[PDB]
Amino acid sequence: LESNTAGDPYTDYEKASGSFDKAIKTEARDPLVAAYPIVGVGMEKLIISTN
Amino acid sequence: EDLDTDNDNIPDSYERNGYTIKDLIAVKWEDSFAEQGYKKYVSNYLESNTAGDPYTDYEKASGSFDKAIKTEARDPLVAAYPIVGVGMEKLIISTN
Amino acid sequence: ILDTENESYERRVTAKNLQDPEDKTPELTIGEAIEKAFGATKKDGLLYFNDIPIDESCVELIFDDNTANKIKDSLKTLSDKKIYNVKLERGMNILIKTPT
Amino acid sequence: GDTLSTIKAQENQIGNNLSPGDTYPKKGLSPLALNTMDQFSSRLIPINYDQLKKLDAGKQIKLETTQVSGNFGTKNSSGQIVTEGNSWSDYISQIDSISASIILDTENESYERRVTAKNLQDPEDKTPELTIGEAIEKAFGATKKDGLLYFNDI
Ligand SMILES: [Ca+2]
Ligand SMILES: [Ca+2]
Repeated sequence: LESNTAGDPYTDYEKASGSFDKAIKTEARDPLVAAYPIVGVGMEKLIISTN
Repeated sequence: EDLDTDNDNIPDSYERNGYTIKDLIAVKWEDSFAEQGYKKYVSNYLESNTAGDPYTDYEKASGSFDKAIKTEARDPLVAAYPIVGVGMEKLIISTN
Repeated sequence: ILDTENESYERRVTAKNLQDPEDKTPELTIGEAIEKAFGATKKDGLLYFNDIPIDESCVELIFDDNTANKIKDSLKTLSDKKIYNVKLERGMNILIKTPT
Repeated sequence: GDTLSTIKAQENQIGNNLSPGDTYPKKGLSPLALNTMDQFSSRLIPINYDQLKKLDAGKQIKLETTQVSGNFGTKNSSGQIVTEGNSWSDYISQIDSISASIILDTENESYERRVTAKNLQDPEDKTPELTIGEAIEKAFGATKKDGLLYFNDI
């Protein structure tokens, strides 16, 4: 009843057939799983300039 | 009649004899809607906008414009025209 | 313009000029123009907004100098001699203030 | 009793997403800072000596939200959700004009719904007439047991 089962921009047929972006992990092939990056930022260290 | 010299949805016989809008269509006036709530609009049949405001005669009469406009601006003769003004309250002077 | 207590109203009403006939805007008397542009109610010949009457004998009604001259020119050439029956003309800055 | 300054979040304080019932700095993180004043995020809010003395004396300074602007999401010909030039400011005035507000203030939560109401002054509006109780039930998803309204257990 919905074009996108998961909610991600690619539709059911596009996700199933693999006619979408080729850098996406196979775990997102089936419609139930969603293509969703969780990009995060890891701090390494600060430098303080004393003016 | 059927003449429409201004290309709106109100023909140029009701536009000068008196018309009222019901069920999104214009009908003639016979005063029987007097004790029901309907008003009597009369406009100009040679211009699309009788008053000059952006909304046309049919849009103003039916009520298809922005739903926040006061009913006083309903009929074509009255014009939708904000009079926005600025009222000053106080000052603060920073002495440098 | 109406200037009731702690409120104001600044309506505009269309007027027709008879000096060059191509406009077909209906001619509006000032009283019915007020009752049209303010949504007033009529009981038997009097105008009520909500509970404060608006009438020539119940309000303070002020013109500009040019508007007053136009009104005076269009009263001695009539019979009723009541302002609320005067033909509207372009450039008329009426101001109605209801009593306290 | 005199406003200090009005500021609109320019680029470093814009909340990309706000789902109902959730804060923008989602719970667990820290609040966000609001220092810059100009458009291109390069200025600081200045105050003078009298206001600094009033601040240090013990007076409390308050922040009050004046307005909010943000888009909503529609669908184009494709299945792509589009949020561009869809400002809620286009509908705020009309929605507040033609509807009545209902507020619920349960513990550590709030609800701010709007319900459409019909005026009987002109025979053109055809919105169905709503009583207060059934409007509350409709706009809160409440449940009826035998004549009483329950939201979850209250
Ligand atoms: Ca016409
Ligand atoms: Ca017309």
